[PDB]
Amino acid sequence: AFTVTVPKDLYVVEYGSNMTIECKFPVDLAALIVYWEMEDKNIIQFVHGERARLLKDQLSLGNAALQITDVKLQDAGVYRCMISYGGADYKRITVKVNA
Amino acid sequence: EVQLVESGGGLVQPGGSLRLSCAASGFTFSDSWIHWVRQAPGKGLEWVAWISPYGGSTYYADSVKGRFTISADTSKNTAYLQMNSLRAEDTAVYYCARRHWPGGFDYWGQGTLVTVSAASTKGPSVFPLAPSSTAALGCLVKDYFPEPVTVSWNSGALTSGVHTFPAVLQSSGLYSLSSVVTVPSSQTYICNVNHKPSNTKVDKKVEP
Amino acid sequence: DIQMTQSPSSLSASVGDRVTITCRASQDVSTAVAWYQQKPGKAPKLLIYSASFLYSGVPSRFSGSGSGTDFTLTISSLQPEDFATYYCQQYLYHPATFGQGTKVEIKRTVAAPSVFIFPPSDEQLKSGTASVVCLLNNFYPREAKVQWKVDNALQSGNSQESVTEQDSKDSTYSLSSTLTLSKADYEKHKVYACEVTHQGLSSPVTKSFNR
Repeated sequence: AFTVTVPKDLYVVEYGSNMTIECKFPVDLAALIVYWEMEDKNIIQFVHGERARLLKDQLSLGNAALQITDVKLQDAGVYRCMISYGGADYKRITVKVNA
Repeated sequence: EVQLVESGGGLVQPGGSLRLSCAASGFTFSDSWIHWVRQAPGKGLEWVAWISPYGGSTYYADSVKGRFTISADTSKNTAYLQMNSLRAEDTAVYYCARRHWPGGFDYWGQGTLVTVSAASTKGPSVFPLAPSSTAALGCLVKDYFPEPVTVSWNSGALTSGVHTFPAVLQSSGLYSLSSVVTVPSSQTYICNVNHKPSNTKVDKKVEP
Repeated sequence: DIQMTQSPSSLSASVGDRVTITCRASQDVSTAVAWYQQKPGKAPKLLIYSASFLYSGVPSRFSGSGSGTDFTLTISSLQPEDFATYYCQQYLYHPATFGQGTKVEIKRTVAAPSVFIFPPSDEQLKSGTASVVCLLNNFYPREAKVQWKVDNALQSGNSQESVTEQDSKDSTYSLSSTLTLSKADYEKHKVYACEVTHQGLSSPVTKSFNR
C-alpha cells in the first residue's frame, strides 16, 4: 500500500529559531493532497496546488516539508501529516520547544 | 464492530437548515478521515465533503461550498454536517463514510434521508389487509408525508415471506405504502409502523 | 471534475456465467479506482480497491483489472445475492467521483404470480374512503399488467402500482396495486376484481370479491 515515511518523529527546536518537519512519500501536483495539523487547529490546507508555509520544491522529490519560522512556545505539540497520491497514509510527529 | 451511526434526517423547508450527526466507534477517530456521500433516490453517488478531525481541516464540493459546513469532535468522537440554505436538489440520502487508506471508503454509515420540501408533515393511517381462508395478509400505510416509513412484523420476529413495497406518491402529495407477508394458512400478527416526522408509532393487529 | 462511465448501465445474466462490468475515465488516471456493491435501501459496500486488489472478506469470484482509463469488475460465477447496483470510483484526483451505476438483474426461469386481494376495512370506511389492494406475489419476469374492474367496468385514474426489488434468494418479484375510491362511490357498486396478465399465465387471472 501507499505509506508515509518519516526521517524522525521527535523534533527539539530552539525558541526563536526555524524548523522544517518532513513527511516523505513515493513518487501530478493537481492530484496530490498534503495536510499539516495540530489538535483542533489547522496549519496547512493543500488540495489544488496552492509564519508557516510549505516547500513546493520538495514535492517533486516525494517530500512534504513543513517550514515554520520564529518558533513559539505554542508551536509545541503533536503535528500530524496526511498525504495521498491515489493511496493514502498518515504520520504523527512531536515537537518540543527549547530556550 | 466498526460502526458509523448517523442521525438528523427528516423534513426541511427550502432555505432552512439541518445538522447531521455521524457517530463513530471501533477505530481511532483522530487518525481517521471522514467523508460524506449523498444519493438522491434513483440517482448515483455524489461526494460532497470531507474532514480531518484531528485538526478539523475541511474540503467541500462546489455544489455545497458556502452552505454545508462539516465539523467534528474528536473527544465525543462524532462528525457533523451543518447544511444551511437548503434546496429540493439537496433532497437525498446522506451517507457518512470513513476512508480506507489503501483506497476507497471501507466502512459506511447506515444512511439518513433528508427531505427538502415546504409540504407539511402528516402521520400515516394504518389499515389491516385482512386475510381470507398459503394465506397472505398485511398492513396498508396510507396518507403520510414525508418519507421514510419503517414497517415491522411482530417487532422484527417475522422476517420470512415479508414484503414491504416501495411507497408511491399520490395525487394528493401524500405517500402510501403497503406491507404484506405470506404466512401459513393454519397466531397473532401485528404490523409495527413508525413515522418519525409526525412522531407516531402504530402497532396494529391484523385479524381475519 | 473527472467523469466515470460504466457500461452497460443495465444487464441481465443467468446464475453461473461470467459478468464483466466496464468503467472508463475521462482523464488518464492510473490504478486509483475502487468498486462497490449497493443493494436496495442499504449503503454501498466496498469490493475492490486500487483496481486489482480485493478487500477483506469479499468473495473470490469478484475480480479487478485495468490501468489508466479502462478498468473492469468481473464476477466469475454470478449468484442471486449478487443482485445489486455496482459502482466504480476514482480517488487520486479530488473531488472523488463515481460512475452512474450498473444494475444487475438475475436471469431466472419464468414464474407465474400468485394473486391475492384484500377488501377495504370498516375502519377506513368510517374515514370516508375505500382502498382495495391486489397483490402479485413471487413472479418473474418483472413486466406484468394489472387492471381494476368495478361491476365489470374498467377503472382508470385511481390506482397506483409498486414493485419490489429482485429477491436476493429466489430472484422473483412482487407487486401491489391499490385502488382507491370514495366511500359513497364504493357503496353503490358491488363487484370488485383484479384482472392480472403475465408471461407465466396462459390466460389472465381475475381474483374478485363481492360485499
